[PDB]
Amino acid sequence: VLSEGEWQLVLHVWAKVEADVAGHGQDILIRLFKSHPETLEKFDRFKHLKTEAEMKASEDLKKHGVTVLTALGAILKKKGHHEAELKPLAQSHATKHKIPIKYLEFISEAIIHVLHSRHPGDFGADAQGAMNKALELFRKDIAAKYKELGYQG
Ligand code: HEM
Repeated sequence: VLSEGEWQLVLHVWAKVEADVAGHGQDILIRLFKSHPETLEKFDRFKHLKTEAEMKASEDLKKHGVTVLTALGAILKKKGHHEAELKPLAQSHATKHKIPIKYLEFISEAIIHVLHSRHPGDFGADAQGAMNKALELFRKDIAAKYKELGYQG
């Protein structure tokens, strides 16, 4: 359970993201695909992209980055009271998209790295630890839903 002070750190940096949701979503997905190429393979939509320049030039990738970060922002702003938002995401990522929990750890790492690059003055160690906790909570709660459905592994 995050404290109120931890949530403030999380949402203070997240407010900086929402000034350029699409740029962040590109940096995060590109980092994810470059660092963990098995993740790109999960997107039939993106698996034709073979270079970082091709990734940066894809408008469809940029659109999807906004979809992802809009859904994560709505979850973070619930401060843990996010059951309604996770149900559907867990269900589609477990049963339709077939995304292992481990790849949610990978995209969490990408999110933290991009927030540190773009917002260092609002993403010192205290905020980095709080955002790590918030993403852990996200993963823990998605993982319990995966387990229910037979996908925790
Ligand atoms: C912060 C973590 C994530 C969030 C908030 C998120 C959110 C979403 C949302 C809102 C959608 C569209 C609605 C739906 O299908 O449920 C979607 C689609 C999808 N996601 Fe995620 N996602 C996350 C992580 C991942 C990861 C790590 C992968 C793959 C490694 C992935 C793979 C997919 C795929 C394959 C689709 C369908 C894309 C398409 O072909 O249109 N997601 N995601």
